[PDB]
Amino acid sequence: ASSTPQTNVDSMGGGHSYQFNGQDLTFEDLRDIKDVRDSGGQVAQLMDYKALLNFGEGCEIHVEGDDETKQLVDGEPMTLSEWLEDAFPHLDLLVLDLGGDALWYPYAVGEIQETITGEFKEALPAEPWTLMPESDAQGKVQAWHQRTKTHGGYQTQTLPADDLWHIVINKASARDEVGISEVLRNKDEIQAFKQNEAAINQAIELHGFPQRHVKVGKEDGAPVRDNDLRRVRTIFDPRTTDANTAYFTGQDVDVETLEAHNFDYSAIHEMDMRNLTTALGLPLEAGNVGADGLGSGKPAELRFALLKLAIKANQRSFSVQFVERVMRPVVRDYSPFDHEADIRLEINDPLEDIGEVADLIQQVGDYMTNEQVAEKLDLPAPEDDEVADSYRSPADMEKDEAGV
Amino acid sequence: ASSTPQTNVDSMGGDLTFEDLRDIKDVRDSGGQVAQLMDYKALLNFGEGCEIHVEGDDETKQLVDGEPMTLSEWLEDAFPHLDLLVLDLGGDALWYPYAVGEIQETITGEFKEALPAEPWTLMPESDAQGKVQAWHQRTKTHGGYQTQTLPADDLWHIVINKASARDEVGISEVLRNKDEIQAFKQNEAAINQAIELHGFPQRHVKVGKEDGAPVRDNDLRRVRTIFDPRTTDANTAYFTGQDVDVETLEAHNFDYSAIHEMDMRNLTTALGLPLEAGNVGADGLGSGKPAELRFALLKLAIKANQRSFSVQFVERVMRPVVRDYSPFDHEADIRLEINDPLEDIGEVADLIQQVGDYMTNEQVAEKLDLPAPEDDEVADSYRSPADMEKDEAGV
Amino acid sequence: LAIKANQRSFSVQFVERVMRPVVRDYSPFDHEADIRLEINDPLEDIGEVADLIQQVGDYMTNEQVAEKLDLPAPEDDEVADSYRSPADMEKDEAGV
Amino acid sequence: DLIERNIQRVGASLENGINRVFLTELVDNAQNNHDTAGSNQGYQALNSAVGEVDKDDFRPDTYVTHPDYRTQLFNDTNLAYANRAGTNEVLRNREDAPIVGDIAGLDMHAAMSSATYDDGTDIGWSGGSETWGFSSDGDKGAVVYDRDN
Amino acid sequence: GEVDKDDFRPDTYVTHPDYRTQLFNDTNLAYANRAGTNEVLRNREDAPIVGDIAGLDMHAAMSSATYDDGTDIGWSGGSETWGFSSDGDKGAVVYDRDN
Ligand SMILES: [Mg+2]
Ligand SMILES: [Mg+2]
Ligand SMILES: [Mg+2]
Ligand SMILES: [Mg+2]
Ligand SMILES: [Mg+2]
Ligand SMILES: [Mg+2]
Repeated sequence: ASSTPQTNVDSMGGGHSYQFNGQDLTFEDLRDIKDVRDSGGQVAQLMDYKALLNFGEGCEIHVEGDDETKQLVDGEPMTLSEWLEDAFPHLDLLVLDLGGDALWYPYAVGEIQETITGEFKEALPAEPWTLMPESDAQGKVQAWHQRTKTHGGYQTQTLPADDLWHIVINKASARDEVGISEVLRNKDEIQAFKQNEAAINQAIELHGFPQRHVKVGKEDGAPVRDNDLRRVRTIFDPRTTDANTAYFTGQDVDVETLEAHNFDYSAIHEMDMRNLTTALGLPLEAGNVGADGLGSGKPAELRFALLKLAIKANQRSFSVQFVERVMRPVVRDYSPFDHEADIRLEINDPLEDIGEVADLIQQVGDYMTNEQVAEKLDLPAPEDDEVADSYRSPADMEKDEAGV
Repeated sequence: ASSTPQTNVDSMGGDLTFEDLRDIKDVRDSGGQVAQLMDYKALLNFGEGCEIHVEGDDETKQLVDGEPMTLSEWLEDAFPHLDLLVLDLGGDALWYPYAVGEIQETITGEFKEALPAEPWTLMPESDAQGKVQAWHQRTKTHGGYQTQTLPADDLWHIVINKASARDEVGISEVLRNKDEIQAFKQNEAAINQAIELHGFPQRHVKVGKEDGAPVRDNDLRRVRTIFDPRTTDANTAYFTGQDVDVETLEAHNFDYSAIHEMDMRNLTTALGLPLEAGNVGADGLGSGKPAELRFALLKLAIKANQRSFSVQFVERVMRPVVRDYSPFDHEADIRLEINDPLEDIGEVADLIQQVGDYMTNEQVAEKLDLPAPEDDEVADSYRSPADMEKDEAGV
Repeated sequence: LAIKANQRSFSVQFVERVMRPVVRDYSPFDHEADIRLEINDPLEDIGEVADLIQQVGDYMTNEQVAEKLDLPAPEDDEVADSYRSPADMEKDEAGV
Repeated sequence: DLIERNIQRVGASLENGINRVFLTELVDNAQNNHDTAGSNQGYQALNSAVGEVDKDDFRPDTYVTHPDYRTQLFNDTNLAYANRAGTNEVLRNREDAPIVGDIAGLDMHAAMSSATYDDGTDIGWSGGSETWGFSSDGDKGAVVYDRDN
Repeated sequence: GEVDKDDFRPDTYVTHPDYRTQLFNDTNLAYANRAGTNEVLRNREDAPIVGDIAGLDMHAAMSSATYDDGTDIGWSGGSETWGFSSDGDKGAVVYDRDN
């Protein structure tokens, strides 16, 4: 074969921030994403729920055969997992922030940061709406261009690709290093939602309530002028009328009503929320909206499976990039361990029922090691390797040993 | 018999254009309802991940680099992130007629990865036998396009959807269902416009007496200013002479819910998904044998696609990689399995309780999705490892 | 019933018109052998089969059970051909 | 492949069209002007043009240039003499010299063709108000400008 | 510049002995500070600047006798005068080597 790509890509000749929509990803597009994110209301809450589903349940670090890695780091032993757990103490928060940003924006992006003594401090995120990648003719990122608001104007700078890192959840193709923002992708659906919300709110103000219409004068009789109506306005004034006000009139005053003109805004709300949730790939239920038949049985089983698959796909996509582009460099450059080790960062499933796991452990524990049970049950494995590796429960081994 | 086919193949490559390929790209990237359904299709078929097996894998044990590996262990190092690759290629092969890509090497000439290419940029060129001989690529570039031809000898490609068992070029589901996709989008657009016009009441103030003095545009500007809805508070009241009528254009009812449900029933069925995938329910179908049928039909369709993908990935990607960059036998019985997306572990647990007495511990571990036991005798035996441990301790 | 009828119609012809000629012309084996190709039931419920095995397993050889349960039969002919479960024979062997 | 050839021609022809629409707006509707009056036409003109834009409190960063202007600029002793320029890059590599894209505070040179400006001679096109060139009294031979405006 | 005005990019030049002689007397090449090296002053045709000047990648020094003046038997003669001595002589060609 060959050591370099020989199929081309759709890049704009290189230099540009070329993206899915056959054009250039501008800082204006980036701040439009920031405006959808920061402006609150229902669209903001839904994409926050999306982030919480994908990344809110926290994380776990595994290394294959890590017991073999035992090494003195500072006159005392660690394994690579133990070193990584000290390197990234608050990884649950970092995963939630980066994973959120990589769903909102085309990428999450950041730096590696060091202590003054030059050992590793942290992986430090950077504000994704401020940073824009530059692709070459084969699509790979060569530089990061940044602009930022400062004291009434903007600073601007270029940084090399060589010492930032970035993560892309959503891609145009498996070769796309720039990625695609779901906020830009669904911009029209987001605007359609916001406009129909505004239209309903305005329609409720105009039509949702009855309004009093007083008509004055006999039909084909004497005309009434504005200055005459101004006095009648005082009598039937809605500001100062009360619940049990009665009226006395001659025959030539009619108290009519503009009825509340019935329209099914609830159905329009449901349809808007249905359009928005499906466009953002959330289930309908995330929008505080429900539907018949879909709440139970195999219809429910399917949509919950579809949601869980979508979550697992995002989680694996993130995990691989974070290990390959953040953790392995940090191991290589600041650790006494081998960076080629089989590291996995795994992100927890948000929709596990531990009751169902406990039912499984009840039914088939006879076929699982105590370590495997502890892993499923989300507990530390037993401290003694023979009991961890054995199949029958540690309580059964204790009661039998006590029987000796 | 013969060593070349003697029946003909109803075609020559000298079916579809780069514009058809870019139409698929435009349907894919534009998002909304259609894109989400075809993404759900990709997630069901390929989202649950994969596993590599080799029959007789234990016998393959060989020193690769100062350490033993089996062929399965080597393959799992050759393809570390195969779950992601399977979802990417499997997704592309549902959208486009094919997924397509390169084999790549390190600078040292050892295997790096199978690299997918952008499938809308590439079309196959085929012989009179119907086999692909070259690939023609067109890509956007500064001031126009780049164009090139590549020999079929160092690319690979995978086809899920076929005209026939002989079809090496495949069918796009999007291009096949182009009519239903456009019918869906037209009706969705029609509803959206009709809701704005007819979903909301509108105020119609009529001024002047019938058969009375006429009222003119300059006069209506003064009236408009009084009744302007932009200025109007919810509990505004009106006072008028007899010759002003505050009429309403009512919200004229139409069943846009039933039209959405019809559109979704057409589209989901055309894309082979059950209606439930489109967030739409139906009467009676959510229970009993009616449910069991449609879920069996979905699972069968998934198995067919998975089995079709598995074979071509092993035959066109893995075996060449083993042959060219590995010390193992490329004719070994490699299998790639892709997991069942809808498997209920609780039902498997019930089965293991009911008939575990007839299953080897390795068959139980395999069904339960766990590593087989460390001791071959406990793996091969039928009664539980826990039951063998308590006996070993007791005796 | 429609499925079973189509499956048998296909199976018989595929064995007779494809597999037997291939065995006859390219294989060292007897092409007159009782080859069968079975196609699986798409609507089979393994939970119903599990109930059946619990209810009447006492009348089925371990191979008949393994066949119904869609597993490889035991790699030991005495346990395969016997009626009581392989786990029950293993615990009795361990009872020696 | 003649369809490949023709897709290339059609793309090139449309791009040349964008190029003409751009250059004709750029040359005709610039509000400032440095008149060299046939003298000091190299770096000093380029600096003086930056000076005109600076006097209106904008900051230019780009220049677009006619082939005759380029020819004059690379004869300028301030660029041609390695001594005066600080490198021999202009003497050696002409327009490909890194100095040519980094002069008078400008950070891009957009070298343009002679034929691009709309002289009104091509059918369908109706000419701009200026003459693109650097040959004769009143020719506009370069534009110094802010890329973002 | 004359080639650039027809929208081609030249990369090579072919030169007469008189044109070479005159070119190496050019103050911009002769003075080491003006050239950025003393290579021309020291090494004449062999100086790397001579092959890397005015955007050209290559110098191809030609002989006086090589051009067909029509004086040799069997050769009919070209239209120009190859020289750099007198009004109208062609003393160099600057061109694209691939064209
Ligand atoms: Mg009157
Ligand atoms: Mg009248
Ligand atoms: Mg001015
Ligand atoms: Mg050079
Ligand atoms: Mg010319
Ligand atoms: Mg010398």
